[PDB]
Amino acid sequence: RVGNRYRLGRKIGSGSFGDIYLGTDIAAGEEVAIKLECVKTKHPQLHIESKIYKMMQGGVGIPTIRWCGAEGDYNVMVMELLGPSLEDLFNFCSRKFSLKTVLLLADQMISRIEYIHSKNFIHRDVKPDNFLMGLGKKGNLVYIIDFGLAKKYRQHIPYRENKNLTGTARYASINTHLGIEQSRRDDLESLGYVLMYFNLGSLPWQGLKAATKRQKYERISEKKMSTPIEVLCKGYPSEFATYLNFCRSLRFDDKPDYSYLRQLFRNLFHRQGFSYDYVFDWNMLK
Ligand SMILES: Nc1nc2ccc(Cl)cc2c2nc(-c3ccco3)nn12
Repeated sequence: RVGNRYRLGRKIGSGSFGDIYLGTDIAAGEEVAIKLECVKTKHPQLHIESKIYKMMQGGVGIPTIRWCGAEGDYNVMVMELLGPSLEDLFNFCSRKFSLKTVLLLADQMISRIEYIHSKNFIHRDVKPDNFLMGLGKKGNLVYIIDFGLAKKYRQHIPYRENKNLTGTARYASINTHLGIEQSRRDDLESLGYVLMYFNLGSLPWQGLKAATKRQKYERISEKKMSTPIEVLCKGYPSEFATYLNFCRSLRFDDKPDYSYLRQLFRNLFHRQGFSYDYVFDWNMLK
């Protein structure tokens, strides 16, 4: 049905482009994820994205690419199957994660972004939907997915005001709202909003009354730029505000101090007396 040995299953959703299906590797007896893209699409991207995954073969928490080709009306990318997204798991946990789960996630999510940056790419759409847990023996590993909006950042790319937002407004950095070209800092500031999102259940710039699309964006930018970090993070450990302030202070072409940021949450993890056993909130559902 696909690539001689793959059976296409049911659609499970969409990425930044193309649609994702469940499938079966018939020869290996393993479930897989299959991404489809119309061959006649005006802006073909799937083969571009597969090159990025291929170049990240072997990275921790990077999905493995099993096959990439064309079939009928589609370009096809077959991937090892991953588990639920962090948004799915957040909902399954009643939109509340324990501090321990947030810190376990933060440690891995910072490392995933650092790895992407070490390969000269910026992700540009850091959000809960793009982090998936592994399945089975890899169920303790947070994976990052979807490089459809990713961009090579290096010789660093020049300072620019590449207007218009490509990623999601909810987690976009303030500099993105100002129309500045995204760089490494912006992936990390976005992660900072995702972590407070997990702590709060929502962000203060969600659900703002707006009539049209452009107005909706204005309201989000204005609320985000008028909400002090200390107000956003009030009631939660100071490390989250320290993290966001550090990212907001980074210069366009600065290499972030990833280790410092991981050690921030690590020291908190230790002061709480938590055990680093990968027992996340959802693992405790009976
Ligand atoms: N289970 C699953 N494994 C994957 C493995 C590799 C890659 Cl690269 C993507 C996915 C993937 N994407 C989605 C999805 C659901 C709704 C929208 O996208 N699920 N999914």
